[PDB]
Amino acid sequence: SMADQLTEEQIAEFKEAFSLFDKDGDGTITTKQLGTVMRSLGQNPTEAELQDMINEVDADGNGTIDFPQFLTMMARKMKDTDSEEEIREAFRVFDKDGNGYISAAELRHVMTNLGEKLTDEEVDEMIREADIDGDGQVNYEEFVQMMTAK
Amino acid sequence: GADKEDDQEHPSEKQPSGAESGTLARASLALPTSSLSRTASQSSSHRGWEILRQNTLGHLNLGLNLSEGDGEE
Ligand SMILES: [Ca+2]
Ligand SMILES: [Ca+2]
Repeated sequence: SMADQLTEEQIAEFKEAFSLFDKDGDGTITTKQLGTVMRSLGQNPTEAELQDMINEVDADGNGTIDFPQFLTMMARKMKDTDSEEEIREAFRVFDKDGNGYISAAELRHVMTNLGEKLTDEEVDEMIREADIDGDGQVNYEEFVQMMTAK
Repeated sequence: GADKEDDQEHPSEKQPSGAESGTLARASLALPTSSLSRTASQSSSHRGWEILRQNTLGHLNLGLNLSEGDGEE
């Protein structure tokens, strides 16, 4: 299996189950629907297990699950690394929506707090400078690379 | 007497095609107006990513030039 790598083929594998109930495909389901999605994830685990999943995601208590919170739970099961935290938190400070990518606005928030003003041209070119694959956006492994290598 | 042929093709199309659900919208946007592309160099300093990680690490940084300029309350 390649689920641990969370390849595009695999992200689609569980997204399909999530979107089965979310007809609009917006990426939002309620915890009432998550129990039904849990049936699509496996062979009907005991209610305590089913409940444990809805309980952790509904930490907020709003009854509704946004898609990156669904991903946060799975990513943690696949990664299992406690020392990665020095870098992960740094990414989360600016990644408030949790979409896993860096936009120019996210860097603007951080640099402003220092009381310094990076030019908008520098912030926009930083994304292309960091990115090595031409997609116009930077993900977590690309962000780690920035400091751990030249 | 003189005469000329007459044609003028001008159709319009209303037959729908290419349908799909197409259901999407976005909650937030930035739309900066400060952004422009006058630079030819298009260079950017690694400081932009460095400053982010130094401040969340809590690494000590110090600057003097940031004092002169527009004030703040
Ligand atoms: Ca983001
Ligand atoms: Ca990229």
